[PDB]
Amino acid sequence: SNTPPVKPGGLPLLGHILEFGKNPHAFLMALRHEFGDVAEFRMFHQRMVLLTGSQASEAFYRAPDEVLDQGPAYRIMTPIFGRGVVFDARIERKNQQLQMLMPALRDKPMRTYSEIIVAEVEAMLRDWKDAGTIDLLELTKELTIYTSSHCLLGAEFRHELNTEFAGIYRDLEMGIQPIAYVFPNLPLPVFKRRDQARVRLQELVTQIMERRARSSTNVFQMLIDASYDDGSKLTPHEITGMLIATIFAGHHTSSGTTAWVLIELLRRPEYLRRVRAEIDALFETHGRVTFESLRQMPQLENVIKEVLRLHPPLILLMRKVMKDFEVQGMRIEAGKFVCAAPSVTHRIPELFPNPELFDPDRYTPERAEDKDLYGWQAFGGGRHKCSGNAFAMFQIKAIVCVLLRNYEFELAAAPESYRDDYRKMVVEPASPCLIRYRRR
Ligand code: HEM
Ligand SMILES: CCCCCCCCCCCCCCCC[N+](C)(C)C
Repeated sequence: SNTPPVKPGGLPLLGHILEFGKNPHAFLMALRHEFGDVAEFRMFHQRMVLLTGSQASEAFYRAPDEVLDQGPAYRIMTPIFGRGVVFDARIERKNQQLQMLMPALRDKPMRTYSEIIVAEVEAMLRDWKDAGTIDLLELTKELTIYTSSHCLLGAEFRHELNTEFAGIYRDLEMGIQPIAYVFPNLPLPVFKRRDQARVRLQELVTQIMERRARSSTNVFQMLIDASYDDGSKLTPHEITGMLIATIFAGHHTSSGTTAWVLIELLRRPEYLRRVRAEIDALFETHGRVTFESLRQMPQLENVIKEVLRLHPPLILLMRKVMKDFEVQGMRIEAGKFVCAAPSVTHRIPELFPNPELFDPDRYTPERAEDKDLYGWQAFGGGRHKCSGNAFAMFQIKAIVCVLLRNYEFELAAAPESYRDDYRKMVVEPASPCLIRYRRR
């Protein structure tokens, strides 16, 4: 039929990758502005169709796995995750493993997660000096990696094996290099150290499984106790892969959004006063942080929601088109890729009036702009929506509570200097991001 519009200029081998790399958010904004809800560009030799707006986002998220494949986008992560683990397995096994992941990340385990998250933040606060200058993102990355490793992997990783796991994690993360998009299977020393790190982490998982069989609430144990539709149990390879995938999934996303919550609150003393009022009221009615965060935090909840609207950490959601797909009268042929851009759809004026303004009261029950499910798309949507939704929200909300209760903060640079680095694989606050603290 009528194919989607194609961005007119490009390089032969690279397509639009240079313009994309300069500012990805700007590139996607510009494609929408010039071509519309369904617009095609090229990265290297591959053709991507950006789907923006509620309609096209519904098309994207609502499409079945037999139509839109999640596999190829994760090809770089396969040496870390493992051969037959999530996204490199066939659709059935992939989805069964992901469903195994789902329960451990919501509902009942959250209350046990809460105590340790609060305890970790308190512990870090105790050994700081009374006042100083820190990097906010550095702090949030350390806090979120510690708390999520403890909650999801187990106490063994935060305590006895902490040093070796820190090493293995930095080696694995250093193994996630973009060059692999261009030249896959290129031999690199960082890749050698990544592979060795994965071997060692699988050894550690095997050991801990054996010891736990001799003798806790965590994703590690939920995967030990989980089974397929067949009575077959998960191998140590599969368990180590799925665990490291969850750890990687939540680290930079949650850290960046916590950082942005703090930055925006310090930028806007109105909302900082509202949120601190909520914190001080909850600390009186419900002594201590506790699970009081989970529930009666509406103001901080909406602050986090608007933070995710204006700074969504995942800016491009890519899937290959397996069967001819049609959006808005336009045919997307198999072999093309489709993409969802939360940063672009969140800034559509029809969906969000005055899009560049930061007002968390967009999400009040009276206005309900997060109602579409295919407009506000920070956690994705559909079958493959975020399974770490509640855990991430709670981690952010709890970390902000303990920090804001125990310390008072001042922005160490210009309020307008704090910006997004869209050139990062998971978008985070900009490199300097410095703050000052003094204890209350
Ligand atoms: C505010 C922080 C977070 C954001 C913005 C976020 C966002 C997203 C998005 C947009 C997707 C869909 C990707 C796609 O469509 O293919 C996704 C998937 C996923 N997220 Fe998150 N996430 C966050 C935190 C977390 C955390 C903390 C965890 C684990 C503790 C987690 C676990 C997952 C998993 C397992 C999936 C896979 C869904 C599937 O493919 O079936 N996420 N996330
Ligand atoms: C269930 C699995 C969901 C997806 C998990 C993996 C998400 C992507 C992890 C990206 C890691 C970002 C940090 C690596 C950045 C690369 N550099 C180290 C070279 C900067």
